[PDB]
Amino acid sequence: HHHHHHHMDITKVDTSGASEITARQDKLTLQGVDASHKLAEHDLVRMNKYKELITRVGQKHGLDPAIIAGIISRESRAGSALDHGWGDHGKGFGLMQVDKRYHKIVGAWDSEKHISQGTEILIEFIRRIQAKFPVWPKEHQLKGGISAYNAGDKNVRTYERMDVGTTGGDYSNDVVARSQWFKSQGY
Ligand SMILES: [Cl-]
Repeated sequence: HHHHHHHMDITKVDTSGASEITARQDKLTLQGVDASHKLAEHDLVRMNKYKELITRVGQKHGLDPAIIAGIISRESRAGSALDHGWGDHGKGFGLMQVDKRYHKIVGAWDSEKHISQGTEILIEFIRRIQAKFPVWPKEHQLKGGISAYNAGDKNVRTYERMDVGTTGGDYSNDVVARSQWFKSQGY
């Protein structure tokens, strides 16, 4: 079960950005990729507090820090959406919303240890999609892995419609677009 995500490049992944449902969280009139970019921008000042940690975690895991930032923006609005680190049902923990029912949580909610745990979980989902669909373009495997972070690898059943069944019907599309935006902010 070797890992092999070292060729993946977030800049090559196609995206249609946020759905209307997702855009409404900031009452945006923007749509799609534009909306994702604005959602990300709204989280930038908070994200920048964590940028040094996010960068270190990405480097330590061979993953683009911008992807980690995209996940954090989507999962927790860089902490703004959380109550002492917890999601609304006390199950999701931390900037990346690790599910305490699936994992033994580690670190404070805003810690490097936490960000490493969420990042490892994402990296494992990427590995699984590479295993499940070994002939796919790596861009599609990366996008599918991101979708699986929200919906599980079991939700990735076909090449088409990957974000069907994800929260908002747009999880990987939105995360990819936010990640690209953070990359252009120097993540
Ligand atoms: Cl929750």
